[PDB]
Amino acid sequence: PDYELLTE
Amino acid sequence: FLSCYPWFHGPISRVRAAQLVQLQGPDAHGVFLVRQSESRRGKYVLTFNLQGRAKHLRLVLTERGQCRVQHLHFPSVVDMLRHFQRSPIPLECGAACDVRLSGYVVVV
Ligand SMILES: [Cl-]
Repeated sequence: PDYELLTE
Repeated sequence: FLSCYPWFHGPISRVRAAQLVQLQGPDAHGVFLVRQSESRRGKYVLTFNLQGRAKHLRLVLTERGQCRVQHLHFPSVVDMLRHFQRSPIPLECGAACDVRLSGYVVVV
């Protein structure tokens, strides 16, 4: 499925 | 290890976790739980309510108990949670998706 990405 | 915390639900499914944090609608913005990953064993997930929708953030727990979320390192899962109670989770959608962790779903 899909997991969140953080701004880096 | 994590079974002493009330917000840890162990091996619950992604769908069950989503429904738990979505049950109270957008009023529960920021409500969260932590679970074992369902699609990558050994890993963990922070599942949280964002404007009524469930979101899922992968967590890595080292053998020493420390917690990594992508580029961010914390001494413990508890420290990660307290950090995101005080500062917004830096998601890609920026200010339109502002969220700080608030309450948690208590495990049954
Ligand atoms: Cl650290």
